[PDB]
Amino acid sequence: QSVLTQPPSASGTPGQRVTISCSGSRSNLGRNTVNWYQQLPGVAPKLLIYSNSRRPSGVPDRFSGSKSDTSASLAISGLQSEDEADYYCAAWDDSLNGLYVFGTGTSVTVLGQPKAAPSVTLFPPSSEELQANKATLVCLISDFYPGAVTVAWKADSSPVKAGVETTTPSKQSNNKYAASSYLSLTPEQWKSHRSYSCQVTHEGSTVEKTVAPTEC
Amino acid sequence: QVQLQESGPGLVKSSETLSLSCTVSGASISSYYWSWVRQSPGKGLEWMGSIYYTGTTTYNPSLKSRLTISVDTSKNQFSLKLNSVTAADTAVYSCAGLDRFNWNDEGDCWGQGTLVTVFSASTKGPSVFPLAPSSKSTSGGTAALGCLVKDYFPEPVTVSWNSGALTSGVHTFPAVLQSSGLYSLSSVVTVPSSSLGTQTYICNVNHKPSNTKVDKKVEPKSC
Ligand SMILES: [Cl-]
Ligand SMILES: [Cl-]
Ligand SMILES: [Cl-]
Ligand SMILES: [Cl-]
Ligand SMILES: [Cl-]
Ligand SMILES: [Cl-]
Ligand SMILES: [Cl-]
Ligand SMILES: [Cl-]
Repeated sequence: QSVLTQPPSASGTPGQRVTISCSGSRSNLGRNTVNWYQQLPGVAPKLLIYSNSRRPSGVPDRFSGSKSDTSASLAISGLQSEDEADYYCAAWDDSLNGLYVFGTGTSVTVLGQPKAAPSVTLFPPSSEELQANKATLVCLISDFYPGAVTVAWKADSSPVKAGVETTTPSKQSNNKYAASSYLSLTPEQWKSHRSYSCQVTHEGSTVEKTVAPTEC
Repeated sequence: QVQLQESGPGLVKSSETLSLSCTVSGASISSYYWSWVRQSPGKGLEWMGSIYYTGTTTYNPSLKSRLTISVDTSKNQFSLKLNSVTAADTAVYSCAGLDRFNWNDEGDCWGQGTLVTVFSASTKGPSVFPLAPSSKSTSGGTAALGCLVKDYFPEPVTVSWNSGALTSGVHTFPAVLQSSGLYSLSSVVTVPSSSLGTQTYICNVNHKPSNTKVDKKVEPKSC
């Protein structure tokens, strides 16, 4: 690895054009073509541009690449929410037996997205889990924006803090955030209260879902 | 139509190695410069090495001392073995075919990326429990059901539904890191209410590090 230098971040509002730069040297970009990749969490990189400016099938033409001297540039016009990702240039470098070099990466943020309210689904413990002498309440929160929530749990109407585990919100494919909160109880606690509640606060509004043990 | 299919055990602790393979379909084994890369959110993307069908290799200099990339033209596969691994080798590993040695450059072909966690703590398989259908929070005519995947280590687990035949309305949430250091996640799918009790719903949970697979049937609660 040599160095392909890229700004750490870029941003725009929906519809704008955002350009990402890649700065190399004589022995990489100066004598080699450049590729651009889009990187989303947990998956392989996605090839956006190859051979300086050519788009593989299925890549929209609002992605365009250009090349100049020892630098290269990716232009994303019609910026959309789904364009939020890390973008990496890459090129061969004529050193040793030849090295493939990825740039340092640019994170693209789409600004001005409207706020969105959460959907909350609360699951009580399954009967089989109770038979295994455990009980888990499952509070699933989706479709909200920006990526911040507060989750509080109640036994009847009293606050419960022990046995609570909550994730940090992260963006889903729909370009909105999801989080989940888990409440661990003994089966006796679950069976001996009137109900338990999951209470989600976001942007000054609260959604409270409540579940109770089943009686036949 | 060119396919790169990842396989392999990933981490093998008894030898402290990381082994992955990639099988090429729809193209010759001489069609690309077969390469391995890895990625981690804070560390960025890193090229590890490449191999031609002849067997000649080129390595990232910082990995050359403990990385071997090989090719089996008979099986149309190429492979990665990384030795003396540590938690610093946790990453999304991807195989690819690059165009460095082709006159007709049509773009590179990319396999799937696989999270491989390198860890020294003990492996923990999941316990899967059904989340019985509930209509309270869904649109008219639909209900949400799911699977709770408890107390596994390390990431990742994968969840499909009805062996992949059900994809619409599936949302597998990110895992929670418990105070115990173990993970749990939930996968929920929204289905037609009219289908409950005639359509069977099964979540297929796979935790490769523990070699565990659970097919959990999710039924409506009754009696
Ligand atoms: Cl990632
Ligand atoms: Cl440029
Ligand atoms: Cl809101
Ligand atoms: Cl809701
Ligand atoms: Cl609910
Ligand atoms: Cl080498
Ligand atoms: Cl370690
Ligand atoms: Cl069990």
